[PDB]
Amino acid sequence: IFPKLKHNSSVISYLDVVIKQKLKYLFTFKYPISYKPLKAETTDDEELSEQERMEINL
Amino acid sequence: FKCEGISTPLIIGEIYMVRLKHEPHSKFSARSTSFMNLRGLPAKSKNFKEH
Repeated sequence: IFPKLKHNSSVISYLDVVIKQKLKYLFTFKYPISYKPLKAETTDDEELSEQERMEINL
Repeated sequence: FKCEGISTPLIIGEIYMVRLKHEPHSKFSARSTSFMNLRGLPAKSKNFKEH
């Protein structure tokens, strides 16, 4: 950011605008691999479990 | 009524009977050597559910 500066001009407003824009850009994005962590423990805990299911997958 | 080979008076009536869901083949289970869990201990396998 610092290389793109102009004399007879302010700095703080430029920095605030670019920081806010980059923050919004980071917030709104499309990530390649979606994540979904399995829960700590299945509620039933008898004869079926999501962890048990992902184990029988492998 | 006097039955045969009983020597005790007896009465026979008619009653209503309804079957129930519980069956012996719905809970019977046996295991020799099935698939093992990832760690190494034996574990439940989902094969009976898919016949």
